Amino acid sequence: EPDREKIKLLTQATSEDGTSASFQIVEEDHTLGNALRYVIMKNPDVEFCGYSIPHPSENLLNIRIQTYGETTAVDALQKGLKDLMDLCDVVESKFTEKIKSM
Amino acid sequence: SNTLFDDIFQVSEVDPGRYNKVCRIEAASTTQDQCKLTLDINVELFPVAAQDSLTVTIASSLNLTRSWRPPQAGDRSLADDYDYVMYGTAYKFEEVSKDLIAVYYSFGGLLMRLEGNYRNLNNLKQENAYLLIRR
Amino acid sequence: MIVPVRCFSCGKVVGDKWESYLNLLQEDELDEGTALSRLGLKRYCCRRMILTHVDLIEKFLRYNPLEKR
Amino acid sequence: MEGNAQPVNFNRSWDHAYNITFNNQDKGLLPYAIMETANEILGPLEERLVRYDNSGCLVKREDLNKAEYVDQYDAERDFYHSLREYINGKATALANLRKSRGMLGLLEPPAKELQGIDPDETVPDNVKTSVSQLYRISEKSVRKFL
Amino acid sequence: SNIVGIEYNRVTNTTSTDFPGFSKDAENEWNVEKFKKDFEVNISSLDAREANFDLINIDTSIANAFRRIMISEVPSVAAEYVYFFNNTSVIQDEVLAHRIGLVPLKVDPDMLTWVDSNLPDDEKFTDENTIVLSLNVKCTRNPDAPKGSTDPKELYNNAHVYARDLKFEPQGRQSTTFADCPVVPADPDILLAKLRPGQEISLKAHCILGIGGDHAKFSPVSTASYRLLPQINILQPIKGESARRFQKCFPPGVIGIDEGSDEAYVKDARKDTVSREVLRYEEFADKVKLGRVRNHFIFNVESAGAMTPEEIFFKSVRILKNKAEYLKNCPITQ
Amino acid sequence: VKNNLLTPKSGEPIIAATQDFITGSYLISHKDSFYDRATLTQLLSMMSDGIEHFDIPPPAIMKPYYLWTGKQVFSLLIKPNHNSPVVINLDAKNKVFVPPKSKSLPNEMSQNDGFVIIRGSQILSGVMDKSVLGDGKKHSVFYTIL
Ligand SMILES: [Zn+2]
Repeated sequence: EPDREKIKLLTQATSEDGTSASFQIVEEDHTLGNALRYVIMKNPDVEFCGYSIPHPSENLLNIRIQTYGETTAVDALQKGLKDLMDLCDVVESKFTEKIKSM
Repeated sequence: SNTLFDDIFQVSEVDPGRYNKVCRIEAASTTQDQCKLTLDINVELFPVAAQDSLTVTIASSLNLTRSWRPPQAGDRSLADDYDYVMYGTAYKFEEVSKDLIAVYYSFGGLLMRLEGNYRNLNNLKQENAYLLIRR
Repeated sequence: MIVPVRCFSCGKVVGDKWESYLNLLQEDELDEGTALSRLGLKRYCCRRMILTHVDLIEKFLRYNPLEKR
Repeated sequence: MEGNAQPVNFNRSWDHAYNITFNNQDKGLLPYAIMETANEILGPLEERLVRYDNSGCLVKREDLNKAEYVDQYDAERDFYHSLREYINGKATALANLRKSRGMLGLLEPPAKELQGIDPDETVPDNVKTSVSQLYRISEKSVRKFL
Repeated sequence: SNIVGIEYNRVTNTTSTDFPGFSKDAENEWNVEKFKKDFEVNISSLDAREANFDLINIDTSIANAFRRIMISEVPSVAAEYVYFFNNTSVIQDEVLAHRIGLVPLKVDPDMLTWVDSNLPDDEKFTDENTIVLSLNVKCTRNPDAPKGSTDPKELYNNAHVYARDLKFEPQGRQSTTFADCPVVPADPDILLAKLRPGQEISLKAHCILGIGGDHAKFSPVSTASYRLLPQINILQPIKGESARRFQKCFPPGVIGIDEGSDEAYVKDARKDTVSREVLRYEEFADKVKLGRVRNHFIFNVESAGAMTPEEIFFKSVRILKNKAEYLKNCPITQ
Repeated sequence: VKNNLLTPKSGEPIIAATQDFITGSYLISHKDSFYDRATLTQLLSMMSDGIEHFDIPPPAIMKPYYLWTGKQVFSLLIKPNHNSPVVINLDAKNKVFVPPKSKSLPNEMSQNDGFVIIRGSQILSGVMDKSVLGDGKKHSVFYTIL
């Protein structure tokens, strides 16, 4: 049932303690990479958040998150996704309130 | 304590030629006649005008993973009472004449030539250093 | 040979403005620059769709093979 | 070839050797020490290139540079001579600035007493540190360059 | 600052600078309460085919994500397969099929199911995932025609095959689900083909739903775009005839002249398309400064007629949220 | 391709930066190019496809904001982290070199960043152009690395 092919942790690029990691995401492009970069970069514990599309022919996205020693990169990625969900919920609520107002 | 050099300079000219954010200023030391300074400064962050006095100091550390971590907010450093702090490497000590040497610093591509008697520039040791400038 | 259904650049449907454009130039005697503005074509990418269109369908239909010419 | 019709670029190699062997705790070398290190490295290389005449016997020292005794090893000898001349130029610059700072320029090897050099007549804080700043050629640097 | 400055030769301060690590203060940490307090939406116009609304105090990445999702990720219904019976037109079959696929259809995408591609063609199309449109046009010479007429609409009967000729054929339960909302093209005046006597078109189009990234015919927006709010700062007063010249450097409704002091002032910077004409003249140097607010976006979403633009924007926000949720729920494989 | 980076006509590089790569490198290394940490990190992920590990150096400007110069970006391009063994030192002139005001001043004190100096792996002066990243010159970065 769970999608094991969606997001992968590239072992050849990660760190021993999990502080630095690189994730490969399938069927994604700039429209999520840029938002994840902006949200994760707002985490005080993250010093390196950056995404790349290695080839336009491949629907693929590599995102690298390197942190300090307080939190791992997986926790940073999960927190960034949760904060992106919260941002979308806030935008949705404000938009529907303004549509219902007028 | 960590201050290798400290002197007050008077700016004689500003050359903004072919550039929109970085200006090459030339300054003469008021206290010492021999010391002169040629420095590249981001003019947008630190606006410099002609005939403006400014204090220049060179320090080894601002204290009173391997990637760089910012200092925590609320700590006390030498940068608190300065307006423009730069980080760079000394890569060249040369001689102009007797009793007069020139030191070259590069703060990631922005240059500084500091010329003066080797008695005053005895503390520069060809290493990484902070350049603190105050108006 | 016939007017495109959609503007190439943005995607606005300009295929339904051709007959109205021809009517505006023929009947109302408006200039070409005002007829385009009257049809809602503000972006220049849509304006060049029916300002540069060569209607070759009428010339090709002169040689119909299923009816004497 | 990495130079202007030369097998090696001397300036870039010297800068590379100085940078990759940089150490602020390493004591600098006097010019005669630099020349001695260069001679120790380059001696057996040009001493194995013995010059033979056309007959097949050794050539006397008084006529080593004659035209009729030119061999196929003259390029290597010229390269070694140029390398020694470059190292001697660096040592000469160091000796000249040592002379300019009111010190003894030991371009030539000193006498046999070897009781120490510049112990007290040279001011420690003022003029040792200056010549240490402007030129500090270590044994590791010259060995790596060679 | 948050003002993208506009100069005569370059554009300055274009990158967002709200994150810890930009300064020693370590501020602008992500707080959902601060974002909820600061974010604003202002609707300026809401028609059936066009919406104009300002998003205030939001980052550029999220607005660009909304734009990209509206363009290429919001599904809509367009013709995908065309089956031809006796296409006698001078227009080729491929061209006619492409034109029919390019028309917009007024179908709510929520009423259709995605088509499973790996299924065989015998059972790929069901009544829940396919809309069948029938076209049948024959052109005959008009007997009761004017003697000296040259118009093709009077010499012939069906010389123009339009988009409104695409009749809707219900299949199965679509006879009940599509009872109150029949399938019609959003632009019935689209000129699909031209005919002459003896020529005939007869075809059946199977229409499915897809995303705009696969093909541009599935994009539900004519254009979805944003522009930053312009900002004109008059640093020193501009008086007299020069003020009139200062009025001619901008669109007419942008900058006006006060009756009392006879000095120019900005009246409506929204109308100011940035043509930067005022920076050409040396007299207005060190008197006017132009910029754009970096966190003030003016979305102008024009729909293709399938559904309302506000629904498109809401679906884009929902799609971004669902992407984030799906990535959050997925396990990470080594 | 890796073993044929130099033409045998003169030994100069032939596989190097071309048009639209020299211009982008010049605009990155231009003196008024200052990047914050977000832009720096994005650029570093852009050159490595989100694979390589990058050790962020301390910024060139610290008090008003934290800004990195594009020369530091190219220093990271040459040497990403401490595990990388690439340490190259070179001094070279650009295509357009305007000499400094006084002849006693060295070449790095020139206008328009004419002289490029790389020590360790850090770029201390100059802009990257066809003379430093392109073909036809024996003082280029890629030639030194090779
Ligand atoms: Zn258009």
